[PDB]
Amino acid sequence: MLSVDDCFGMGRSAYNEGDYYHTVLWMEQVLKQLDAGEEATTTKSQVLDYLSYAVFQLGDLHRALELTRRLLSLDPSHERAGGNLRYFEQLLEEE
Amino acid sequence: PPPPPPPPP
Repeated sequence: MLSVDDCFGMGRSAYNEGDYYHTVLWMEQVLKQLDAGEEATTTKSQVLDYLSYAVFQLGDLHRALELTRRLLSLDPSHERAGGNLRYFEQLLEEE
Repeated sequence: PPPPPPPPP
């Protein structure tokens, strides 16, 4: 009985406290519901923005990259996606 | 360039 937008608010709250582990769980739930077709004012792009960053803070560069690429595909002029993609691709070369 | 700032509050 939490709406899509309620779950996004929960994940944003957790993110603002630096709780990236629970940010991921909340944002994955939001994204699941959006990808299933449910209505909301929150956009897929907004979710992928927080999700990719929290995943990165947890240390998963490959998943942060994949999420950032999806974010950019849906939001080419996004404030952060393009710059994060460049940075993440750099970190990939340290492998 | 450095990475963008983190997502806002």
